[PDB]
Amino acid sequence: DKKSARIRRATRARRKLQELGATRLVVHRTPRHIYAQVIAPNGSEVLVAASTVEKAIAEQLKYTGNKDAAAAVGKAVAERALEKGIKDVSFDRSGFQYHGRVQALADAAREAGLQF
Amino acid sequence: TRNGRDSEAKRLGVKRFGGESVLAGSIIVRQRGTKFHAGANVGCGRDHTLFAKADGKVKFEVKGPKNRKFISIEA
Amino acid sequence: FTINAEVRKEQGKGASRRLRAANKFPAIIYGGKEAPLAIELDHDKVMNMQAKAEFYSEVLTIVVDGKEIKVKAQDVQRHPYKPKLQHIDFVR
Amino acid sequence: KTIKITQTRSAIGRLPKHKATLLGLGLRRIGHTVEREDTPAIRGMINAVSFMVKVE
Amino acid sequence: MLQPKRTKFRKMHKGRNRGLAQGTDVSFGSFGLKAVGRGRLTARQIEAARRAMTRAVKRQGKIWIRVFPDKPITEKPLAVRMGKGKGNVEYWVALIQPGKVLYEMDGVPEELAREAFKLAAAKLPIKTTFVTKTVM
RNA sequence: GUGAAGAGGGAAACAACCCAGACCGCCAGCUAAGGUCCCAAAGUCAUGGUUAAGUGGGAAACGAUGUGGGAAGGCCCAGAC
RNA sequence: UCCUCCUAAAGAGUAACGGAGGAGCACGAAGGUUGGCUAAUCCUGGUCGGACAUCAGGAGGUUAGUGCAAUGGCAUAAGCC
RNA sequence: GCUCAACGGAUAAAAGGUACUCCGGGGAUAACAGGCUGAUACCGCCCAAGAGUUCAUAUCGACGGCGGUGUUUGGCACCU
RNA sequence: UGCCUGGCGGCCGUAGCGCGGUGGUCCCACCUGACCCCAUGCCGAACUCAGAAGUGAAACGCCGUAGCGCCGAUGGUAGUGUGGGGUCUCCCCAUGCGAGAGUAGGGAACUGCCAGGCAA
Ligand SMILES: [K+]
Ligand SMILES: [Mg+2]
Ligand SMILES: [Mg+2]
Ligand SMILES: [Mg+2]
Ligand SMILES: [Mg+2]
Ligand SMILES: [Mg+2]
Ligand SMILES: [Mg+2]
Ligand SMILES: [Mg+2]
Ligand SMILES: [Mg+2]
Ligand SMILES: [Mg+2]
Ligand SMILES: [Mg+2]
Ligand SMILES: [Mg+2]
Ligand SMILES: [Mg+2]
Ligand SMILES: [Mg+2]
Ligand SMILES: [Mg+2]
Ligand SMILES: [Mg+2]
Ligand SMILES: [Mg+2]
Ligand SMILES: [Mg+2]
Ligand SMILES: [Mg+2]
Ligand SMILES: [Mg+2]
Ligand SMILES: [Mg+2]
Ligand SMILES: [Mg+2]
Ligand SMILES: [Mg+2]
Ligand SMILES: [Mg+2]
Ligand SMILES: [Mg+2]
Ligand SMILES: [Mg+2]
Ligand SMILES: [Mg+2]
Ligand SMILES: [Mg+2]
Ligand SMILES: [Mg+2]
Ligand SMILES: [Mg+2]
Ligand SMILES: [Mg+2]
Ligand SMILES: [Mg+2]
Ligand SMILES: [Mg+2]
Ligand SMILES: [Mg+2]
Ligand SMILES: [Mg+2]
Ligand SMILES: [Mg+2]
Ligand SMILES: [Mg+2]
Ligand SMILES: [Mg+2]
Ligand SMILES: [Mg+2]
Ligand SMILES: [Mg+2]
Ligand SMILES: [Mg+2]
Ligand SMILES: [Mg+2]
Ligand SMILES: [Mg+2]
Ligand SMILES: [Mg+2]
Ligand SMILES: [Mg+2]
Ligand SMILES: [Mg+2]
Ligand SMILES: [Mg+2]
Ligand SMILES: [Mg+2]
Ligand SMILES: [Mg+2]
Ligand SMILES: [Mg+2]
Ligand SMILES: [Mg+2]
Ligand SMILES: [Mg+2]
Ligand SMILES: [Mg+2]
Ligand SMILES: [Mg+2]
Ligand SMILES: [Mg+2]
Ligand SMILES: [Mg+2]
Ligand SMILES: [Mg+2]
Ligand SMILES: [Mg+2]
Ligand SMILES: [Mg+2]
Ligand SMILES: [Mg+2]
Ligand SMILES: [Mg+2]
Ligand SMILES: [Mg+2]
Ligand SMILES: [Mg+2]
Ligand SMILES: [Mg+2]
Ligand SMILES: [Mg+2]
Ligand SMILES: [Mg+2]
Ligand SMILES: [Mg+2]
Ligand SMILES: [Mg+2]
Ligand SMILES: [Mg+2]
Ligand SMILES: [Mg+2]
Ligand SMILES: [Mg+2]
Ligand SMILES: [Mg+2]
Ligand SMILES: [Mg+2]
Ligand SMILES: [Mg+2]
Ligand SMILES: [Mg+2]
Ligand SMILES: [Mg+2]
Ligand SMILES: [Mg+2]
Ligand SMILES: [Mg+2]
Ligand SMILES: [Mg+2]
Ligand SMILES: [Mg+2]
Ligand SMILES: [Mg+2]
Ligand SMILES: [Mg+2]
Ligand SMILES: [Mg+2]
Ligand SMILES: [Mg+2]
Ligand SMILES: [Mg+2]
Ligand SMILES: [Mg+2]
Ligand SMILES: [Mg+2]
Ligand SMILES: [Mg+2]
Ligand SMILES: [Mg+2]
Ligand SMILES: [Mg+2]
Ligand SMILES: [Mg+2]
Ligand SMILES: [Mg+2]
Ligand SMILES: [Mg+2]
Ligand SMILES: [Mg+2]
Ligand SMILES: [Mg+2]
Ligand SMILES: [Mg+2]
Ligand SMILES: [Mg+2]
Ligand SMILES: [Mg+2]
Ligand SMILES: [Mg+2]
Ligand SMILES: [Mg+2]
Ligand SMILES: [Mg+2]
Ligand SMILES: [Mg+2]
Ligand SMILES: [Mg+2]
Ligand SMILES: [Mg+2]
Ligand SMILES: [Mg+2]
Ligand SMILES: [Mg+2]
Ligand SMILES: [Mg+2]
Ligand SMILES: [Mg+2]
Ligand SMILES: [Mg+2]
Ligand SMILES: [Mg+2]
Ligand SMILES: [Mg+2]
Ligand SMILES: [Mg+2]
Repeated sequence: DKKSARIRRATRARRKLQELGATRLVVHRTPRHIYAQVIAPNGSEVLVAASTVEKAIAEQLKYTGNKDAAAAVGKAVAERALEKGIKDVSFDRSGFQYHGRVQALADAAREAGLQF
Repeated sequence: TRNGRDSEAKRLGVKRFGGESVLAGSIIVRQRGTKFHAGANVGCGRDHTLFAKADGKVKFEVKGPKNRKFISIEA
Repeated sequence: FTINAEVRKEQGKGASRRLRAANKFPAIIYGGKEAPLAIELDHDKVMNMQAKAEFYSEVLTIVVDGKEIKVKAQDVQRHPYKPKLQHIDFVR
Repeated sequence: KTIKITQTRSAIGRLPKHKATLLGLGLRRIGHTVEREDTPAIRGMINAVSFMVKVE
Repeated sequence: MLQPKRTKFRKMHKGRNRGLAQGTDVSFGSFGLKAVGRGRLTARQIEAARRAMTRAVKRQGKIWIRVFPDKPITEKPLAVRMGKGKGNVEYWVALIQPGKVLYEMDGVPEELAREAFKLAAAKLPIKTTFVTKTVM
């Protein structure tokens, strides 16, 4: 199984991050689509969430699953996050190597204004 | 005889118990491995010593997938 | 295969030994949706009853407060060395 | 409602807990009729040293 | 003479032989020799009582030995003072609480199974009794 | 826990056991542990049993139709031993 | 002298010429930290290749590993690159 | 910069003999005997695989068991 | 509102296995290509990137079935604090605490918060 190997590869970050009690930006990548959501320090309730699965963002782009699409979500999440009052967060890469789409998402989240 | 040696005793155990008020820095458990684990506002030093990181009352819990004992503090 | 038996009121170590040193011994009846029933009964009867192989197979009707309850012996505790019973579990 | 307690044995070859419990009841010597306010606690103390006290 | 083939530790503490036994029911064979008394059976006693049964019932029948020693007993040599180490393991014993079935027989008559167990019981230190495999 | 450093009463005599902690006096009373036929204070008390061994008043494996108290089995006036 | 286990009577501590074992160092990476990994023993199949090198699969689920004894620990791995 | 490892390290630096012995002490501690214990010892007994011309118990008894004595070799260190 | 599936927590086995059936419009997974970003101590199996031809085969979900695992009374039993008694290397009364194992059975989990599609 791959999934299980990705979960336990992520777990160390998650468990270290919930101990600090910080608001984490989870980013679940997929062959088709890229997701992102800001979750409260308790871990249960979600404050902000955005993805290429949302038609509001899907209608605009060429294809839902690439660097330019990840930047569009990375902009979107951070654009909502500032309206809610969120600013200082952390970035949970969620078992995905910080390199391509998630790096584009993070860089777009930084460049949008979300200071982390 | 052939044997008759022994080490000095290490005074390991739960120093502060559940429900006990402790000050920031107070050692809660001296022990070898992580028989107890660090929860909320509790540290875990090089000796695996669990110590209070904030002033409050000690709380023992049994939580996790593998069902381990955690020590937390709540103010 | 019909035995009269009384309902227990005191139950524990202290009561059961007082009872067991008075030619009687504790048993219990349980089964179905109904609650369990703790049942004091005489030793010298049930000791002679168990010699037959039918006792640990066939249905017994235990008489309690008038009412005859149908049961089978599910489990039984022998005394360690002396030839005598300590306790019987009657499934309904 | 008060309960009259009486010490009916010596407190000589007794455990420190039992020597304490009689000090907690206020019993000093054998044949000392002390009356105390009936609570769950005092009945616990009387229960602890029941062998050497008598209740009225 | 029965003895454990290899052990973790050579010498064991004395301990205390308290409580009731656990192998009370006659499990394998038809009949059995139950220990009424309390004590400890040496390796020699077991073999001695086994030989007395085996030879009474002849080639016919089958015997079980429910007890096994696995407890080494030390003993200090003659004219040796106290201390200067724990003594040397001489013999091996099985601790026997009341209720313990020691031996069990099978494939013999009831009248001739008893006569065999008397001869065994004569070898043992502990007070014993005859027991039959009942149901439940 | 006691003695040590605690006297008194009992355990025949007996620091360490049981009872109980002596401030002094009294030819008063109630008790504890032990007891209550005589030595020796107090029941030759009452009641219902059990022991024939001086058991009680030293000792085990085993050995015995000693002798109570139960609970079952045998199997018979076609008279069972 | 020092460390580990029991003795040690479920806090700590606890003796004997009690029962069993170790230490008097190692390491510039065997430390730090970021990124990845996941183990023994099998059973199969496979050039020499055997009871056992390497490869491929399965079954296993930490039965391993941890610089050194033992105990407590380690999968978020403190194990392995 | 110390196996000051007798590891809270007496000195920087130290082994023996004494039946030629001596003083202070000790029944805090041995040898003698007493005591407690009874492993051992000795003395009994229980079970009966075996002897017997066969036929356990005339007579002895394997394997095992249980006592008694204080009684040897002891243990302990309570008296001196 | 329900039906779905993702993400993320609570709960940690009544929550896990084996077993049988199923899902593919989306969703998800395998998948398709590797000039590139980046990757193997060899290998696009991983990790990564670009995509949408197929598929639901395996995975993952999901519903079923007690073959296992697990949960688990009541009564008893064992221990045992206190105080007493024995025939005292063991036990027994009085009084409180009371297992473990094993039965009768329960059991194919239960829910939070967003987020998308589908009968309303
Ligand atoms: K001490
Ligand atoms: Mg890591
Ligand atoms: Mg949409
Ligand atoms: Mg020592
Ligand atoms: Mg130690
Ligand atoms: Mg020590
Ligand atoms: Mg020291
Ligand atoms: Mg540190
Ligand atoms: Mg007094
Ligand atoms: Mg006393
Ligand atoms: Mg006074
Ligand atoms: Mg006075
Ligand atoms: Mg012990
Ligand atoms: Mg046992
Ligand atoms: Mg059992
Ligand atoms: Mg020596
Ligand atoms: Mg005294
Ligand atoms: Mg003095
Ligand atoms: Mg006195
Ligand atoms: Mg006196
Ligand atoms: Mg006397
Ligand atoms: Mg007298
Ligand atoms: Mg006197
Ligand atoms: Mg005295
Ligand atoms: Mg007394
Ligand atoms: Mg006084
Ligand atoms: Mg006075
Ligand atoms: Mg009077
Ligand atoms: Mg009176
Ligand atoms: Mg009395
Ligand atoms: Mg009296
Ligand atoms: Mg008189
Ligand atoms: Mg008189
Ligand atoms: Mg008269
Ligand atoms: Mg008269
Ligand atoms: Mg009279
Ligand atoms: Mg009379
Ligand atoms: Mg009479
Ligand atoms: Mg008479
Ligand atoms: Mg006499
Ligand atoms: Mg006598
Ligand atoms: Mg006879
Ligand atoms: Mg007669
Ligand atoms: Mg008579
Ligand atoms: Mg009777
Ligand atoms: Mg301990
Ligand atoms: Mg301890
Ligand atoms: Mg303790
Ligand atoms: Mg000491
Ligand atoms: Mg050494
Ligand atoms: Mg070094
Ligand atoms: Mg390196
Ligand atoms: Mg590190
Ligand atoms: Mg498999
Ligand atoms: Mg290991
Ligand atoms: Mg090891
Ligand atoms: Mg490391
Ligand atoms: Mg590691
Ligand atoms: Mg110098
Ligand atoms: Mg030296
Ligand atoms: Mg020194
Ligand atoms: Mg020193
Ligand atoms: Mg020191
Ligand atoms: Mg010195
Ligand atoms: Mg010096
Ligand atoms: Mg020098
Ligand atoms: Mg000399
Ligand atoms: Mg000389
Ligand atoms: Mg001279
Ligand atoms: Mg001199
Ligand atoms: Mg002199
Ligand atoms: Mg002396
Ligand atoms: Mg000395
Ligand atoms: Mg001599
Ligand atoms: Mg002497
Ligand atoms: Mg004597
Ligand atoms: Mg003797
Ligand atoms: Mg012999
Ligand atoms: Mg013997
Ligand atoms: Mg002699
Ligand atoms: Mg002698
Ligand atoms: Mg000495
Ligand atoms: Mg001494
Ligand atoms: Mg003298
Ligand atoms: Mg599931
Ligand atoms: Mg399936
Ligand atoms: Mg299948
Ligand atoms: Mg299909
Ligand atoms: Mg199918
Ligand atoms: Mg679509
Ligand atoms: Mg491919
Ligand atoms: Mg791929
Ligand atoms: Mg499928
Ligand atoms: Mg298939
Ligand atoms: Mg459902
Ligand atoms: Mg069902
Ligand atoms: Mg079924
Ligand atoms: Mg069913
Ligand atoms: Mg209930
Ligand atoms: Mg007591
Ligand atoms: Mg007691
Ligand atoms: Mg009493
Ligand atoms: Mg008495
Ligand atoms: Mg006595
Ligand atoms: Mg219960
Ligand atoms: Mg239970
Ligand atoms: Mg259970
Ligand atoms: Mg069942
Ligand atoms: Mg069922
Ligand atoms: Mg479900
Ligand atoms: Mg539901
Ligand atoms: Mg809601």
